Amino acid sequence: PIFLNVLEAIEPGVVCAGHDNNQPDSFAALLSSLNELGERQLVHVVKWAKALPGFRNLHVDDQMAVIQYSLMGLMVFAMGWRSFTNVNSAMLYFAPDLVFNEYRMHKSRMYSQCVRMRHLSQEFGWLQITPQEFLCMKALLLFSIIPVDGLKNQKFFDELRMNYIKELDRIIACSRRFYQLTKLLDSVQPIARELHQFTFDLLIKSHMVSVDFPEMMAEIISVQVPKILSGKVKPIYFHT
Amino acid sequence: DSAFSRYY
Ligand SMILES: C[C@](O)(CS(=O)(=O)c1ccc(F)cc1)C(=O)Nc1ccc(C#N)c(C(F)(F)F)c1
Repeated sequence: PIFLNVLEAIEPGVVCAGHDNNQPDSFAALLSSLNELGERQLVHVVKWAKALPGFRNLHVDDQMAVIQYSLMGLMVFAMGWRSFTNVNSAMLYFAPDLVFNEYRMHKSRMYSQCVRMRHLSQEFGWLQITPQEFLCMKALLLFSIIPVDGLKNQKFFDELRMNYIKELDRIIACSRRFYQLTKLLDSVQPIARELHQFTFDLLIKSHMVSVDFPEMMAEIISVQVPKILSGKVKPIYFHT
Repeated sequence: DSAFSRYY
């Protein structure tokens, strides 16, 4: 059970946005809390990562990129979880102090990606998604986005990824289920893409609509996010 | 160099 012993142990506890649920919902109110939460969650995604099984294999640059590349898609996924486990997919549980409704979904001008994300959370329930299945699916996602130029140490990565999936074969132990899980893992990317698009654009227009970006998130959005959007850095899909 | 590589 070791591999799960790990993931359970290292699983970061849910973090808050510090958002003001007394103040009215507005676009700028909402989107200065999701950039702060993103940075907060990222800080938990770094810790989490470093302690993963065999992740200190990799060239420190590949360690770093892969996180910046897979950061959005992960966050969604544990929101996929958090929304499902806490609110039964009626609402989005980005955090305890920033659970999203339809009004917020619209005020945030993120409505589409947001339906998509509830649908995900719905598919968490539809499909009997267990927590161990959740941890190794979430673990997997870290290794779900590469330069098609490949990595500096691409061989370690190829093999590392092979094992995290082997771990996901065993959590099921049959092939019927895999297809769906995979299929789901695959349903993360289009979203993380759409968001990445919105984020990007939002950064670009940030000075004009009164929305606050953390000195660090702007880097990732301006330097690493765009490699994804230009097609230099692709998702690894299971299907099609 | 970069802020994300610094923190790491
Ligand atoms: C709008 C944004 O703040 C952008 S960001 O957090 O700075 C960000 C910057 C770079 C990335 F690669 C991913 C996200 C964002 O997506 N925030 C955010 C915060 C928390 C959660 C959660 N949970 C999510 C989402 F993934 F669930 F949408 C999104």
